[PDB]
Amino acid sequence: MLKAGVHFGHQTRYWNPKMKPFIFGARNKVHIINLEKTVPMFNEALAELNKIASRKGKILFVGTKRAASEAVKDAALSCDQFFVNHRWLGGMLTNWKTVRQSIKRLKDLETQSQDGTFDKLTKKEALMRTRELEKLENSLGGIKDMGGLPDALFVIDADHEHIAIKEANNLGIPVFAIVDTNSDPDGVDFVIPGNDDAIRAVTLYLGAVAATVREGRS
Amino acid sequence: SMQDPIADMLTRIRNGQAANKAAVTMPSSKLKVAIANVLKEEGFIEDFKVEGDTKPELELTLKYFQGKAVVESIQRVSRPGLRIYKRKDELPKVMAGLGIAVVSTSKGVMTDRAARQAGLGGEIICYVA
Amino acid sequence: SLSTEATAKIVSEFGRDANDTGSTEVQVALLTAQINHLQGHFAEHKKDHHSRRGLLRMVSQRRKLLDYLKRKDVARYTQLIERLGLRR
RNA sequence: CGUAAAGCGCACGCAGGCGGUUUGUUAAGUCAGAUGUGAAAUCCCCGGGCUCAACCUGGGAACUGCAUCUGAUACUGGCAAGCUUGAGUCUCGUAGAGGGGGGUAGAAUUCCAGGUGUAGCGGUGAAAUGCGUAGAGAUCUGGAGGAAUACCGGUGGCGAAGGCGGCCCCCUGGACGAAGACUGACGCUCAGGUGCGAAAGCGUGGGGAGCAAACAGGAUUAGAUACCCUGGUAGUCCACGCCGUAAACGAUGUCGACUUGGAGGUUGUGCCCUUGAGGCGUGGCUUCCGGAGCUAACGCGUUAAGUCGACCGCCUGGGGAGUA
Repeated sequence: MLKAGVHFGHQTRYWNPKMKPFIFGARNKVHIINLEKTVPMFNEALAELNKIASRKGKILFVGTKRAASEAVKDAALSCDQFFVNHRWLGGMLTNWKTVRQSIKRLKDLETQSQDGTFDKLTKKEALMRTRELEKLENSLGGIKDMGGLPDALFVIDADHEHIAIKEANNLGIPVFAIVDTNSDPDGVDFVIPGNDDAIRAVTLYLGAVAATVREGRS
Repeated sequence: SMQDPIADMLTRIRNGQAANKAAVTMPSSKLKVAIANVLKEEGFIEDFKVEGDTKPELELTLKYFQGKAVVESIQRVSRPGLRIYKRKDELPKVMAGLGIAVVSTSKGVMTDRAARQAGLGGEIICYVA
Repeated sequence: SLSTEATAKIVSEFGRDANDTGSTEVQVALLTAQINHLQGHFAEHKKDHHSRRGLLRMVSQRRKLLDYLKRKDVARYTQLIERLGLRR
């Protein structure tokens, strides 16, 4: 389509030979991503995400890149989506049993956050309180609505979120990930290509994965 | 120098299946075409083809049932430094029959099981598994 | 190094067909001429071990070529050594 | 067999081991069948007998071996004819401290003679031995002799290794490249054998400026046969002979093939816009990082310690001991 394939590859050195089945190579040694290999894995990926949304499972899309996470955290949340935006804490899925203590801490600090106990002792408890609330909200975000153990897991960049796909591989969660030339496609269950840094590409891919997943089956 | 082109053939096959090459191109010979016929009949490769009349070039199209390769192991048994000639009651079974042993017998080059059905011995070219 | 005109003369002398610079008689005659010239060189220049290694390489190449020609055709080998003057 | 024990310091090669590809053949190996034989006893498998078992015994099996007869080349080996794709040769060029001989040049050190000039120079953590009151050191002029070539100089280049650095000439070895031609397996490795082989050392004849084992003096120290200083002989230099060892190392033998990549260096070449030390390919040699894989790990990683093939060398606990 005209929406995909416009995004071009960057970082013309330190690419991957596993990626090399997906590069044109035109425009004087700049690694251009091939549209005809980008599109069918994308169509099958959205077919399987429709299958996951038919189960009413957790999607858990992650993006922590600079100048795109602010779009990730708000644009793709229609009604019930689950996001990670910034400061991706390592090992969240593997030891979510002891991250459950921190998320109960986030729930307790969100409860009565605007009245009562945090308003008493007006400033000296409260500056540390507000800093703790904002750092825990930044650390977790949509995990409070996610509630643990997602069915699928979506990744906006395999190289930046190589830890996330590693523990998703450990927990057996299917991975739907957009990769670049420098990133590794071996550990990804459903690999789709594209440009990770591009604001246009991340917005159109987020709109595409938000499309027809809002309803699932019914 | 090159002394065992058959070992070079199996070496190229093993390196291709390790490096996930789709096809292996190399110089050919009559023995190479016979071993390619045995491997194609037993299903360890997909296809083999000879190109050219001046320099005959052999292409083997390697196959993969999974992400892993089809051939689990490939080893040269009879060597130029040591040739192994075994009789009809002494030629072995690889993997208790799940693999094959390519053996050059008096009527042709075929599977060890085919040689045992034909009642012939010979030298084992290789073990395929 | 043996001169271009000298190599052309030896190729024309030892080639019964024109442009036979690769034949065993032509190679052995070229090596023999260079060996005689280097014997004249090394008599004045002893202790030139680095050039004598190339001399011994040429001697070994000439001996292996003569062994191959003796295995292939003994009449050509005898004719070549009786027109060159070696292997007594 | 990099680091635990283990790759000869390197190379050339005889015997030996192995050997690209196509077509004809007794078949030598090899394969298949049959025959003669492989004594009996003893292990093995079905039975009997001793009340059972050990023990005895019937038949078969086995003795994997060696000879004789019959078959095609599937492979190896021989003969015959081939092919070029391994190896090599020629044409034209390119880079390079590759080697041997000779000549020359410029800084600098030392010494001798001389001019100016005075009381210190040199050395060290401090001093002192030493040089200088017969004039040192310092500065300048002229002359003599020997050795090594600042800059260029580089994670550069060449050579099998050791190794090779000013410039010029003569003789000469090797490597690489576009293109074309030629011979047609002429190839790889190689125990013995032969050659090369740092520095130190040895013999003869020279040379000897610096440096410097030994030696002497002065320091240091509890002592100092040392580290330090002041001198200083062999030696370091040349010619011809020995010696044949090194942490001779990449602690990784040679040849051949295959296997993801990136960043440079050096050296050839094809195309593009002849307009530039600009762009796209193809070769060789190299430096660093790194994927799979391997490894005990460190790490190696297309120049492998990855996947194989050919051949050679070496190891079998430490010390004694690479000693008698």
